[PDB]
Amino acid sequence: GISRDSMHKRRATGGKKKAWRKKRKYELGRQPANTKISANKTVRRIRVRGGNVKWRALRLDTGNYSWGSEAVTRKTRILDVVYNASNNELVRTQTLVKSAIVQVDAAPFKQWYLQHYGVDIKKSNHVLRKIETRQKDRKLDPHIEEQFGGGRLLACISSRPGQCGRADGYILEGKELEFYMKKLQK
Amino acid sequence: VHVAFYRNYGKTFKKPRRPYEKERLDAELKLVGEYGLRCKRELWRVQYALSRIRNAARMLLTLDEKDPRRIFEGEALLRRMNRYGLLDESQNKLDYVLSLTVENFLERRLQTLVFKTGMAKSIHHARVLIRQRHIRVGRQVVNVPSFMVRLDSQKHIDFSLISPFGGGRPGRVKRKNQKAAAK
Amino acid sequence: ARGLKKHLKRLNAPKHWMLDKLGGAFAPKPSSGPHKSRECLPLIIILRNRLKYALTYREVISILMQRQVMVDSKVRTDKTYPAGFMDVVSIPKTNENFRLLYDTKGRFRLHSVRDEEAKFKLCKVRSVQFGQKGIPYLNTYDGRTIRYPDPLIKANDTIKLDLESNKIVDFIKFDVGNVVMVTGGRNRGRVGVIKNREKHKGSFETVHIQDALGHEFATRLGNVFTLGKGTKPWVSLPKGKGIKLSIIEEARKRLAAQS
RNA sequence: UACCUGGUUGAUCCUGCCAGUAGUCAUAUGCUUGUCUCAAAGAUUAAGCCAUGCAUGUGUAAGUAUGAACAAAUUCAGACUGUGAAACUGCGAAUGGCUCAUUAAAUCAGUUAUAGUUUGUUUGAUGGUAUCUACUACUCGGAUAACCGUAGUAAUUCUAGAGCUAAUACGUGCAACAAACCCCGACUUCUGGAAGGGAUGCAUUUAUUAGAUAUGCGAUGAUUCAUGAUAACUCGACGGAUCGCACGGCCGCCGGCGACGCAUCAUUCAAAUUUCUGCCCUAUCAACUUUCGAUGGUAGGAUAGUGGCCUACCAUGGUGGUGACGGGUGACGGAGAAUUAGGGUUCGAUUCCGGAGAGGGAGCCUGAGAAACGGCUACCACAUCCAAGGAAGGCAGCAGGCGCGCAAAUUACCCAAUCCUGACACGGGGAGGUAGUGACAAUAAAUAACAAUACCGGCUGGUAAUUGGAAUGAGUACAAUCUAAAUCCCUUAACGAGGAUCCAUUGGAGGGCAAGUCUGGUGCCAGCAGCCGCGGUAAUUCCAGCUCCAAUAGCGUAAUUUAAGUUGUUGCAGUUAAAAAGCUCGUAGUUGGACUUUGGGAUGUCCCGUUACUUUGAAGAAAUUAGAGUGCUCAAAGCAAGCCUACGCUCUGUAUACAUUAGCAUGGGAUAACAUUAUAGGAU
RNA sequence: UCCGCCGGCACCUUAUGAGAAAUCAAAGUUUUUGGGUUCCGGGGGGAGUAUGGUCGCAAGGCUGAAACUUAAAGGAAUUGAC
RNA sequence: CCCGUCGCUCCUACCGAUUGAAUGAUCCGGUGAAAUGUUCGGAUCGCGCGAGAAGUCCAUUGAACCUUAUCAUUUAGAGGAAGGAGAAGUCGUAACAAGGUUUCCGUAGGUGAACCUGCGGAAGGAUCAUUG
RNA sequence: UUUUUUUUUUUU
RNA sequence: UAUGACUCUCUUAAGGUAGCCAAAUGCCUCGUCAUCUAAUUAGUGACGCGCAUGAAUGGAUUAACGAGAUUCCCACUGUCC
Ligand SMILES: [K+]
Ligand SMILES: [K+]
Ligand SMILES: [K+]
Ligand SMILES: [K+]
Ligand SMILES: [K+]
Ligand SMILES: [K+]
Ligand SMILES: [K+]
Ligand SMILES: [K+]
Ligand SMILES: [K+]
Ligand SMILES: [K+]
Ligand SMILES: [K+]
Ligand SMILES: [K+]
Ligand SMILES: [K+]
Ligand SMILES: [K+]
Ligand SMILES: [K+]
Ligand SMILES: [K+]
Ligand SMILES: [K+]
Ligand SMILES: [K+]
Ligand SMILES: [K+]
Ligand SMILES: [K+]
Ligand SMILES: [K+]
Ligand SMILES: [K+]
Ligand SMILES: [K+]
Ligand SMILES: [Mg+2]
Ligand SMILES: [Mg+2]
Ligand SMILES: [Mg+2]
Ligand SMILES: [Mg+2]
Ligand SMILES: [Mg+2]
Ligand SMILES: [Mg+2]
Ligand SMILES: [Mg+2]
Ligand SMILES: [Mg+2]
Ligand SMILES: [Mg+2]
Ligand SMILES: [Mg+2]
Ligand SMILES: [Mg+2]
Ligand SMILES: [Mg+2]
Ligand SMILES: [Mg+2]
Ligand SMILES: [Mg+2]
Ligand SMILES: [Mg+2]
Ligand SMILES: [Mg+2]
Ligand SMILES: [Mg+2]
Ligand SMILES: [Mg+2]
Ligand SMILES: [Mg+2]
Ligand SMILES: [Mg+2]
Ligand SMILES: [Mg+2]
Ligand SMILES: [Mg+2]
Ligand SMILES: [Mg+2]
Ligand SMILES: [Mg+2]
Ligand SMILES: [Mg+2]
Ligand SMILES: [Mg+2]
Ligand SMILES: [Mg+2]
Ligand SMILES: [Mg+2]
Ligand SMILES: [Mg+2]
Ligand SMILES: [Mg+2]
Ligand SMILES: [Mg+2]
Ligand SMILES: [Mg+2]
Ligand SMILES: [Mg+2]
Ligand SMILES: [Mg+2]
Ligand SMILES: [Mg+2]
Ligand SMILES: [Mg+2]
Repeated sequence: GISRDSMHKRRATGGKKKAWRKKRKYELGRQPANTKISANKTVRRIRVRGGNVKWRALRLDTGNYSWGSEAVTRKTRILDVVYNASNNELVRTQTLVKSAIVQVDAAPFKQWYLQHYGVDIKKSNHVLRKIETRQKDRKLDPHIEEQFGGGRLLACISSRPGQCGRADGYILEGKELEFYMKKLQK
Repeated sequence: VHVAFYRNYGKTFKKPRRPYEKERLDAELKLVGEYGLRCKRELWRVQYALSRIRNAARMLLTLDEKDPRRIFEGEALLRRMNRYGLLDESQNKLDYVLSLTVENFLERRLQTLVFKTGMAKSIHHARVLIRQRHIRVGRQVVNVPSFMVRLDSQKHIDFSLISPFGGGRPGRVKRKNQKAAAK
Repeated sequence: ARGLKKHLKRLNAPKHWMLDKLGGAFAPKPSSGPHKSRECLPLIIILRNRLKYALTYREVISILMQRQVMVDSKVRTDKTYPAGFMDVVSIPKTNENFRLLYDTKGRFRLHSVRDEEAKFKLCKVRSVQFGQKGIPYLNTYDGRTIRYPDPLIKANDTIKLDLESNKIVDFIKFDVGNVVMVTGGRNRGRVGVIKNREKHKGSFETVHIQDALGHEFATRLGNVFTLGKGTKPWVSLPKGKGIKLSIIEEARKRLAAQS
């Protein structure tokens, strides 16, 4: 099968290497997951060296995404893939790979913002006092505000769907968000 | 793997470099006849042993006197020679080892000692006795003429207790003759 | 090979076991345990070759299966159980207690010990680190793991372990002026007092040890075992007190005994 | 352990080789072969092909018994508690054994790293939130083997239905009960605290945060490392519905010693990859690698993990006369073997270590571990059976057979020793051992000894198929001993020697080189002769007889070392013996002048940039080699063993040395190598 | 014409040197073996041949084997014979 | 003492039509079993769901075969032409003396054969010598 | 300075 | 054995040298051998007392060229079955 050995390669001098042994099971490789976005979630179980377990995501719909500035992690939906540095065809195919740029639903983060800061982007006296105290340091990125206006947030996938079976990530912020917005505005 | 393969063995003699030296042949024949040896192989084996000992002594003498290796090995070699009677007490230096001849080793053979102490009328008679089991060193019967007798064991040489010359139970020839004469 | 090897050739067996060249085609392969294969003395060797209680492999197995041999106060029924340095081997039926200690020639010796000296042992600490939940612990070179150790204890130190309670009762810090015993290399089995330590960044540390007779020898840090605080070992040493005698004086002593 | 001799000439001195002499744990062959102890043995040509048999199975009190299996008990009651075949379940079969085909910085040796990963098992520690409104936990559910009965097929541990019944098999499920932390939070005497709710075991994934150290806070040379906290996430093979012994204290509740099982860390047994240096011949191989990965970068996929290992984009890099690339090897590498002044030369298939393979490739399941082949799948080459429809293959495992060749053994016995393995003190082991064949090789060692008589030479010696009695093992055999059982050895009743027929052989007799100008035959014939030469009718040389010489149970004959200072670095030659390019230039390479701190006073001590190299230390498998000790009867060997018979002792011994280059650490600063100097942009 | 120095083509004598000698004042300072450096020989033939490569218009040049065969070939010098 | 052509026997290699042949490894393109992943598919089995065989789609590893070419090791071949060895072959006399034309090197041409001749060169010459 | 070719194998 | 390096001779001055060949040149002849084919009076290579080859009545070779004569192979096809 797929092999990770260096026997088939050329020497650094450019010379050819002559085979002296067959392929070994301990240097094998396996086919890519090619995870995609679909409502029909599908994760396969792989038995790997030592009896350990790997998860191959063939199709994923939701992911655990983190807002770093507010330090809030929520499970949201992955809407689509917008940018992929490695290969452009992956954006067309909606492939889910690590470091890919995707759009995620902003509903959970909007709900958390409303519940925490009491702002939309009965109540008891202690609750309004807490919200007022939190309001002093309420600073929000205007770009993130515009993104919330549309209900979708740009995020980077920081996990490996083909290894862990989960498309988790973090919402773009600051200079990284500006860089990716500039690259996408074309 | 065969465990027997790990047992080691070695040669004990070498052939002469020049097969047909007349003087060498004469000297070897003289020694062989004097000491009742069956062939030149025994003399060559004794020469090989003497050469090994002399080479060891020479190698030790090359070293510095205060060398611990020289001291240890020279003491061991001198003790071995004193035990086997090659060197006397006065000969307490490694230099006297180099002055050892094949005759010195041949004189320590059980055959030569048996002939010398008077248990045999001749060297050949002694050889026949030892190979016929009429001689014992201590309480052990020895039938190897090449047996090297140590100084301590030299005085214990005696006729075998189960032999006609050392005890009773005469030989089969004597018993047959007695039976024949009984009639 | 496609996996772990289960056989050990007699020639490949470690030299300090002192196995006959023609004894057989195999030697007892040490089992997994507290001590490494090359630095252990199997119970089969102890019972058959050394103590001669068992005349064969089968007799060794029969003796061990009766639960008559205890290692570190625990009954062991494994013939190839690796018993190494500082280990205590106790046979209650014969009322016999031994400690495994390297002799001046670098070979394991079953040094007879008293009932009071058989209730503890010495271990060398490898490292101290935090486990799960932040619980501190240290591991010794004999495969032991102790939780909540004394904060002063650190790597390369020695700990006195009471076996009955399985607890640390004292410890010796690795420092100059402590009597130590060499557990590896050509100087294995020698006993002396540390003179100095040379530390090289990203390289093995060197330790200089002076023998009771003034002889000096250097070794690596991993080959040094501390036996006590100052110059008095915490345990009784075997015959010779870890003093290596030159071949010349050994021969002199042998001749004197002969005469 | 520093060695030469014959051969060119009428004769001489040389160069130079041929021949001889000795060695091989070196193969084969010829002849001969009485005893004891050791011991290689289808590698060389064919990693060529294989009939037949065996080489991997496995049971403890402690997973599962209703055999319609045996045995003892029960006269009345009994779920079972004695053996247990069979079968399910679990484990193992990835070890061992065989071989050297492929492979030339590759394997491999020494020396590094994983802060770049996996690791059944053993050893030491560590396991706290599941149902939350269903609601068995005094214990959940559905099958299946063995068993039985309907069979199909020529046929296979080929195969379909039907009837039962178990689990430490499968699938579920309460999972003894808490505290603490965080978030939301009605309500509220409101900078507060507050009911209630959510989250909260361990594991995975992603983020935030702490993890200091010129009144608490771990480790390394070095890590946002170990570890803690928070927010969430996962449709989590985790968090015991298991088994054996016993039988007890409170008032049904508690209670011991174990077996097996799941999860985390550490440890052990290991693997994988990896740093530096190191390999034979060849230039009649000088450029090679880069479409289609070559060198590197960015981002991903895959992997147990690093890495062009692979994908997309980007850049043009990477190696090379300090020999790349290509080719040859009758090339697996090393530990080592042969020979030894020193330096060296040759060999290394083979029992130890590492690698690779199971007719040639490729793919893969199971499993902790395999790209496994006494596992499977496909192609290719061979190839067995068939009822012609199908079905089964892998001896470079132990024997054995064909073939091949100069060239290599029994289709035996056993787990008694060493050790391995399984559920396991017990089974199994063609691993391993015993025995058979065995002049590979090695050790010891018979074939005669002594007197009388007769001859000889000076009481002293030699000869005699003359005489005389003594001794003994080769053989033979009770017996014992040995042995897993046998056999052999050792011991030993009764036999066993005069031409002691119990009969020693292999090569030679001109020189090298020890030994006949003997006798007969042949007559440049036949033949001998390693070389020089013998034989032409008086042959020390051929064919024979006698005699003699060398070795001796061995000797002769047909790659490699020495001799060889005839491969020369130590250490050869080049005028005429073979030899210096017709001449000059010249890059790589090699080499390269002198010069920089000496001395006294005293007493190791006080006074006026990078390397080579050398000293010392650590570490550097065994076996082999050297070597200490030791009466296996001696010896090659072996690691034994010794006193005295003490119901024991010697803590019995089972040392020590050697080990190129390369790597690490340390003292020295002579001799050398590279870099630098002054446009001061210099030091302070 | 005479006396000197440096460089050069050579010559004569001599051995305390070397060499198998012939001879050599460099063919010396070499078993008392080592100043630096290039080329090149390994008994005599086959053979400077075959093959490959390369240069040349050609003639041929450069590089350059093996199979096989053989006990001598060869150098200096001595005596005789011619 | 000695050279070569020519004559006979034997041995070893060399050249060679045959767009020669065989084997092994790489190169170009093509076909391509089996397995794995993916899509579809749903015989059938349990409680509208869960599991799921045959089969099918596209990809990955990729045996095996065909085409092209290059290396490496072997090997057949009508015939041609070299070298060597072998007691008493033929024709001359080329080399050894000034060998009877001194010998030899390079080059070119020509003769049965050794060899002859032309140009330049060497003494290894048969001259170390004419201040005559 | 006209011309002058040849001498079977081994051995002494 | 065969031939004839060598010597001498006749017609008629010489006596086919270097080369080449069953040739667009050979009767015998569809010559002999090898190769190509299942099979070849064809083709190619080789041999040569060659009826009757041969040197500017020019001999031998030759890249490139040819609506020139010949043989074979691949592709192609109603030439043919
Ligand atoms: K062998
Ligand atoms: K089973
Ligand atoms: K297994
Ligand atoms: K290595
Ligand atoms: K700290
Ligand atoms: K190597
Ligand atoms: K990787
Ligand atoms: K990369
Ligand atoms: K290899
Ligand atoms: K397993
Ligand atoms: K076999
Ligand atoms: K056994
Ligand atoms: K001779
Ligand atoms: K006659
Ligand atoms: K005669
Ligand atoms: K002779
Ligand atoms: K001439
Ligand atoms: K001449
Ligand atoms: K002529
Ligand atoms: K003759
Ligand atoms: K005419
Ligand atoms: K012309
Ligand atoms: K035309
Ligand atoms: Mg193995
Ligand atoms: Mg020598
Ligand atoms: Mg002569
Ligand atoms: Mg081979
Ligand atoms: Mg390397
Ligand atoms: Mg583990
Ligand atoms: Mg961390
Ligand atoms: Mg990467
Ligand atoms: Mg090979
Ligand atoms: Mg080998
Ligand atoms: Mg073998
Ligand atoms: Mg091996
Ligand atoms: Mg394999
Ligand atoms: Mg085979
Ligand atoms: Mg196969
Ligand atoms: Mg396989
Ligand atoms: Mg196998
Ligand atoms: Mg097999
Ligand atoms: Mg043989
Ligand atoms: Mg022998
Ligand atoms: Mg006899
Ligand atoms: Mg003689
Ligand atoms: Mg005669
Ligand atoms: Mg004769
Ligand atoms: Mg020479
Ligand atoms: Mg000459
Ligand atoms: Mg010459
Ligand atoms: Mg010249
Ligand atoms: Mg040149
Ligand atoms: Mg030559
Ligand atoms: Mg002439
Ligand atoms: Mg002339
Ligand atoms: Mg003339
Ligand atoms: Mg004539
Ligand atoms: Mg003609
Ligand atoms: Mg023409």
